[PDB]
Amino acid sequence: MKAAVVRHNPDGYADLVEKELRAIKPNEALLDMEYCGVCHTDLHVAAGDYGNKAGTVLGHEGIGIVKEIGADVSSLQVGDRVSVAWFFEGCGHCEYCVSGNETFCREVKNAGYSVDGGMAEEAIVVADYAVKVPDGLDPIEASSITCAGVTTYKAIKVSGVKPGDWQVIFGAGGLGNLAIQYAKNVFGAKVIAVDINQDKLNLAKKIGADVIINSGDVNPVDEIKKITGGLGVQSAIVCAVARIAFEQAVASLKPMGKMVAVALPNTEMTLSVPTVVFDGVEVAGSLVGTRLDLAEAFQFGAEGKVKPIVATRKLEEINDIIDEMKAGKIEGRMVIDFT
Amino acid sequence: MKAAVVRHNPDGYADLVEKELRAIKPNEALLDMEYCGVCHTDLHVAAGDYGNKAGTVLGHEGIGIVKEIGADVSSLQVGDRVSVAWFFEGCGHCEYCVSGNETFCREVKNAGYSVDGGMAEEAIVVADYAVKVPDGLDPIEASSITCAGVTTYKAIKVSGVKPGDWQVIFGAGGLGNLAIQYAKNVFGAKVIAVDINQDKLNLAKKIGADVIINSGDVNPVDEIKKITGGLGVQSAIVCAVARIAFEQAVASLKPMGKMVAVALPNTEMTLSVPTVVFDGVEVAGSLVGTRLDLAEAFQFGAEGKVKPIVATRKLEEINDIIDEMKAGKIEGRMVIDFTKL
Ligand SMILES: [Zn+2]
Ligand SMILES: [Zn+2]
Ligand SMILES: [Zn+2]
Ligand SMILES: [Zn+2]
Repeated sequence: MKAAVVRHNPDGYADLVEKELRAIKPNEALLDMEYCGVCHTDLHVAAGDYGNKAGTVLGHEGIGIVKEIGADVSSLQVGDRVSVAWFFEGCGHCEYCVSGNETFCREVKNAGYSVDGGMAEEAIVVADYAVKVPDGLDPIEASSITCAGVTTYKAIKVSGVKPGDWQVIFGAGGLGNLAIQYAKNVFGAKVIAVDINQDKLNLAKKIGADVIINSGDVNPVDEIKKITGGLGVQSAIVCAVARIAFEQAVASLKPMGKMVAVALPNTEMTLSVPTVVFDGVEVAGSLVGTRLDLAEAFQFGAEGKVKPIVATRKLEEINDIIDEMKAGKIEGRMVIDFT
Repeated sequence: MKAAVVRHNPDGYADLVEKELRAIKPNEALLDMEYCGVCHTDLHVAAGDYGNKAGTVLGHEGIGIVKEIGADVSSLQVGDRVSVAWFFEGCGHCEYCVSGNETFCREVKNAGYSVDGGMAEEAIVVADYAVKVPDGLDPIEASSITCAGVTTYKAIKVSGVKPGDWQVIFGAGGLGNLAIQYAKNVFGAKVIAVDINQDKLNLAKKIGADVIINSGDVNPVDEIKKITGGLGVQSAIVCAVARIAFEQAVASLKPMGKMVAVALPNTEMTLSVPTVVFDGVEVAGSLVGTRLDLAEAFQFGAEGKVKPIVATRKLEEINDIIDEMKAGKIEGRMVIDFTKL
C-alpha cells in the first residue's frame, strides 16, 4: 500500500513508498485508513530531531475503519471507526500507566515515530489502545482532535483554569485554534489569542477568542496586563514555536498563574526564576492526553462544542503541506484524504 | 527605643537610631522584641536593591512579647509571644487573601521593607497577623522558622512530595539544612543532598539525608538517576544560587517531577522546551508562606523535628554581621538579641 515515510537521510520531508504490512498479532487490528492530519511533530520526526527513523510511516492524527481483528480482540469489531494517535501504546503496568498518566510511560510507543503511524492507506493498531471515534463526529474533524484536540484539551486541564478565569493562547495555528475553542466553549474561560499573523487572529476571533493581539504590532505582555486589570491572566497555553512566545507567556501571568508548554520548538527558553519565586507562577509541560482525555475530547467534537477547521489534501501533497506549515500559511489542519 | 534603619543614602548598612513609635491603632499591638534574625533580604533592602527605603526599620525575623493591645484586639493578650515576619499584613479581602494565598496580596505590607520591622527594641504589629510562637519552641529558633523555616516547609508542600518519594535538595547549607530536616523528619521523603562542600554534606548526612553527593567530584544528575532506579527524583528543592544547580535540578526530575526554587540563580536559568513537554516536568518556586503555614512550621519546631542553626549577637554588631554575610562566613543565622534576663 502507499505510505509517507521518513527519508533514508532525514531532511524534514517524506518519501512516498509502497509498503506491505505484516500480519496482525492477536491483540492488534488492521485498518483501512480514511484520513491523517499533518502535525508539526511529524516534521520534527522527519527532520531527524528525535533521531534517525528512516522508513517509519509518519502520522499520528489517523482515522481508519477496522478491516480485520486479532483473535484476542473484544474491544473492537470490523467496521469500527478508530484513531491512530501519538499515544499508540503504553506498557499498561508502570507507575505512569497505572496512575492516570499513561502518556509519560517510559516504554511508550508513538505513532509515526517509534512505530508506523497512520499516514498510509492501511495501519496496524493495538486494539485496546485505538480509541473509537464517536457516532456524531465527522471523521475529518476527528483527525484533528486525535492530536491537536486532545493535546490542547489536556493542556487546558493541566493549567488549572476554572470558568471565568482569563486564559491566553500564544499561537493561533492548528494547535492554538483548537485550544481557543476548548478554552472558550468547554472550559468557560475568557480567552486572549496572541499571534504574529493577522489572518489567524481574525479566525481566532470567530471561533471563540474574546480579545486578539498581534505581537508584531504591540507588546503583548503590556496589552495583556491592561485587558485584565493590571495583573495578567491565570494561565498561558504556548502553542507557538517561537522562543519569545514562551517568555512572553511567563511574564503575562498574574501571581500563581500557570504556563503550559505544548509546542515543541527545538529551542531552549529563558526562565525568569524571580517570577516563579516572588509571584508564585508555575511552568509545566503537557504531552498529548490519555485514552480517556481523547474520548472526552472527541465527545465535545461530537456535541459540536468544538469544530476543527480542516481541509483535505492528497497523499502526493505531503511535502507541499510541510512547506506550507513551515511558512505559517495553514489555518487549522491539512488532512490527508485516503478515501 | 533603639532601632536599626535603612540609611539616608542606602549603602548596604544600617544606622542605629532612637525612634519613638506612634500610638497603636485599635486592631494592633505593641511588642517588646526579644530577637530578630538578620537575613540576606535585610542586606538587599539596606543596599537600596528594592527601592529607596531610607529610615524604615529593618528585620522580618522578629519574635516579641505583646506589651499593649488595641481596644479591638481579641486574638492576642499582653504577655503572648508572637512574631514579626515578612508577611506582616494583608488586605484580608482580595482574591489572594481569601483563597488561602495571602502572601501574594497586592496590598501586602512586608516587615522591614514597606513597613517598619522587627529589628528594634519595639515594634508595632497588626495583632491578627502576628502569629503566636508555640510554648515548646525555643524563641531563638522561632526567629529563624519565621523565614527560612516556613519557606522551606511551604516549598516542600508545593513540591507535592509524598512519603516514600525521593527528593533532592540542592545546596546543603543555609536553607538546604532546614529543608533537609523538614523533608526527612516531617514529610517522610527519601532525601538526597547535593553540594560542593564535603563538610556540609557530612553534617547534612547527620540530620537525615540518606544519600549525599559531592557535585565537585561527580555529575549529580547521573548519580541521582542511578540512585532512584533510572528515572530521577519526584522533586528538587533549589537552595543554591549557582545556575548549574538549577540546571541539574530540572535534569534530575523523573517525568512529571517538580522543581521548587527557594533561592535565585546568579545568571538566568534556561529550560529545554522539548524536554519539558516530553517529560511533563514542572518548575515553581516558593517564598515564606501564609500565617497558617507559619503556625504549622513553628509546630514542627516545637515537637523537635527541625532545629535551625542560630547564634545570638548584640544590635550594636549589626554592621559586622552584614560584613560577615557578604564575606560568606555565617553558617545558619545570626540573631540580634534584645533581651535582658
Ligand atoms: Zn502531534
Ligand atoms: Zn507504562
Ligand atoms: Zn529572612
Ligand atoms: Zn489582599
